[PDB]
Amino acid sequence: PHRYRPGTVALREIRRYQKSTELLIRKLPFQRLVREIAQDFKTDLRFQSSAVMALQEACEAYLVGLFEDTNLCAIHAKRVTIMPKDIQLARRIRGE
Amino acid sequence: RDNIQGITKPAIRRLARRGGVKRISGLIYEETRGVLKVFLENVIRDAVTYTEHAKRKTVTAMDVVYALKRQGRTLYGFGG
Amino acid sequence: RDNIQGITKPAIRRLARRGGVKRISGLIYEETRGVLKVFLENVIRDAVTYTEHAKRKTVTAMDVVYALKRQGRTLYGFGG
Amino acid sequence: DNIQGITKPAIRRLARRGGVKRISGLIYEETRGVLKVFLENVIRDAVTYTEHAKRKTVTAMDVVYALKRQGRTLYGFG
Amino acid sequence: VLRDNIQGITKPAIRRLARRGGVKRISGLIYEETRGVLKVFLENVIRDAVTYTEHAKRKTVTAMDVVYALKRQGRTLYGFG
Amino acid sequence: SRKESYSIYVYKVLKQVHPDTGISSKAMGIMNSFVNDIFERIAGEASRLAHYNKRSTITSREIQTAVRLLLPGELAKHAVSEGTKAVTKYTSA
Amino acid sequence: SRKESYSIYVYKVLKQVHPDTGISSKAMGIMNSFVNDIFERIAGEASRLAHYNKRSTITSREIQTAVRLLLPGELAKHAVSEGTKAVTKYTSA
Amino acid sequence: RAKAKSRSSRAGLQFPVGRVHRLLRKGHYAERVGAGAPVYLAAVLEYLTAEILELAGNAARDNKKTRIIPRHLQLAIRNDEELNKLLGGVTIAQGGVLPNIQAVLLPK
Amino acid sequence: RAKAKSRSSRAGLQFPVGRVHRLLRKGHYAERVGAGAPVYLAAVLEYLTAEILELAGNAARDNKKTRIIPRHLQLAIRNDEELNKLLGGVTIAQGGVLPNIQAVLLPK
Repeated sequence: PHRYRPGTVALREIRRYQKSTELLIRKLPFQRLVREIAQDFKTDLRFQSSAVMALQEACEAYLVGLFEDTNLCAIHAKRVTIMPKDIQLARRIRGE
Repeated sequence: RDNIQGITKPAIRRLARRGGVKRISGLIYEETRGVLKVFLENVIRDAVTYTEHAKRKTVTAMDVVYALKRQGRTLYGFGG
Repeated sequence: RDNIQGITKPAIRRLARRGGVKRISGLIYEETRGVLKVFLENVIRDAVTYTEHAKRKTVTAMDVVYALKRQGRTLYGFGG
Repeated sequence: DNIQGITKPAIRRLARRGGVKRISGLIYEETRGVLKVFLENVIRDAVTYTEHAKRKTVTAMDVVYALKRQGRTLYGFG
Repeated sequence: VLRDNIQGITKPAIRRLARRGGVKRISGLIYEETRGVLKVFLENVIRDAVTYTEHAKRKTVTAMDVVYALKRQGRTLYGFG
Repeated sequence: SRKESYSIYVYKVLKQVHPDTGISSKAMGIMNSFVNDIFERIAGEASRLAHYNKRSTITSREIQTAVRLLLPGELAKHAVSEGTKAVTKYTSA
Repeated sequence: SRKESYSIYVYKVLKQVHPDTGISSKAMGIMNSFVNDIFERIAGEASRLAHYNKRSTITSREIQTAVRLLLPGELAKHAVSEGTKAVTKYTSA
Repeated sequence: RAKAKSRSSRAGLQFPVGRVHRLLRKGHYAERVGAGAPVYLAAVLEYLTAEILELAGNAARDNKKTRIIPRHLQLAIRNDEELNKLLGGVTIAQGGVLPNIQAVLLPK
Repeated sequence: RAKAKSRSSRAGLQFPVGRVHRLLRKGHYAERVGAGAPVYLAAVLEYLTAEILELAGNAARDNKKTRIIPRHLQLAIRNDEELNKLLGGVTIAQGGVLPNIQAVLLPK
């Protein structure tokens, strides 16, 4: 059967997800995680349907931006694979 | 609890693909989970503080908008 | 619709024969159809504009005469 | 015989503005004839307008109208 | 008018600043990049300082105008009141 | 004696689109003749439409039809929109 | 209760810039938030500028200076002209 | 009593002069507000609003659509070198990212 | 006798509505002229003038100039597909031609 060489599909996916607009995190797992973390500060809290969506949009934007910055640091070392030290360097330089 | 495991590997791959990353090392997942957890913790502490000041019991979208606004990032589309 | 196919190949051949063309390549037909469509569209748009100004619903020969007259070609024998 | 006053270099420069890369040696006499024919039709009209007004001085407006009648409206000379 | 004074930021001073930062070895091209960066940095601060000065209708630039200009970018400087 | 040209109004508009730029007398002459050209075309077409319908007056309907005929498809939509806005504001003033 | 918004004004502007185009509800909510954002930034800077000069009243000079300080060069260059023209016409009325 | 006429009509603006004046008094930004401040601020907001809508509409027309959606606002803001400076710190829901790939990653 | 105010102000236009009205009556286009014809025509002429000046002013900055000259108008007209269709037959003095060379003429 026909088989694509390594990386052809990665580029196709890159184009697909750069052209799309939908959310990428599963709604239920995120909602359960939010309800779990909030329990340490105050018990029996309640959340409106739009608050979880606002938190999801902010978190997704933050991670996308951090990955964009990490990609520059990876190319600078003449590597292609991103590694934890690259994230650590980007975060240190950003002053987080 | 195990709820942190709900952010499966494919979701992280999709996020990395949107950022243009072509090849990803297998250790990036635990670091990404650690980075996300502290951000969520930071935002929720402020949101819950605003909720508690108002004597409410339900957390509304305005409290999240103000938390993000204090951290220095503005969100358009949910209110305010 | 398929009505553009109603200008069959023989009609194009007879028209080309009137102009003195002795030999015609097989690709000229689609170009001729495309060329005709834009002219008809241009004349009809003006005709319909004149008809609409008069509040009429039927398009008369005078509106076509005036459209051609504006494009710079005058037709003798139908009125005016 | 002042037609010789349109010198060859001027013709080459005009062909250059138009993007002509190479010019054959016979283009000059044809261009001279074409220019003379173009000028005659405009001058006859200009003179006609001048005479109708009973003026003796040819004016820019007369040339402006003469060009407009042939469809070559010229902007810039009032 | 001074036609040119930015040449007056000398190579030794730049080396000393890199030394305070812990830089051990410096490439020969760093000097012109550093001059360009410093000039770009100074233009942005001066434009605001002058803007406050003009708003106050004063003719003398004052330390406070620079303090407020720096504060707007988030670089509050302590020591000059 | 007293001449007549639109250079003043072209200047007022110029100071609204670009308040920091000026215009030379050579460009002003071309802009002055361009307006007289379009004015003559529109009045001409409006008069022909009015005569064919056997009407004694020229109204906004004639101007609109002429504008739709002379100006290309995209300019007509915008021009007609602001023309109707102007007429509406005047009639409601 | 009744909630105020600029939605009708945003729609009037859109109809003036593109009469044939429409706008979805999400875009209306975004524009309605963006307007309040810029409003708070300009009013904030005008407030700081008032105290440093011991003045008790906010005037057009404070707005002009705040606009020149916040917006980049070309945007400020045009906006200042818009405001000057608006105030001049209002006072002339 | 003369027939009332809105201040917006006098200035020729569309935005509400009264609402901006009310907001300026209620925000406690200062104890006194001059009459010219709201007209100027309304004019600036109207200019900026139309400046953004125009770019959005041109993008929408290129996309062959008739209704403006958040995607068109994102593409409009991120392609202008001056708007991107004023709105660098704002995130738009459902805006996505601009297509971009590093040349080193493309195949030989 | 109330204080007079110009019609151009009421419509919100810069061109002279009175002068256009006079020119229509003196042109013998028809024996009667309605009230709305001049306001509409003036608005159209103002629109077309503003579009031409805007494009010429943008072309001027690309040459670091501060004053408009005929060359910039020619470059603005021959570069727009709509204006070029309306002005296909008009000749502008001192305008020159647009730079263009057929690919067949360039070096091998």
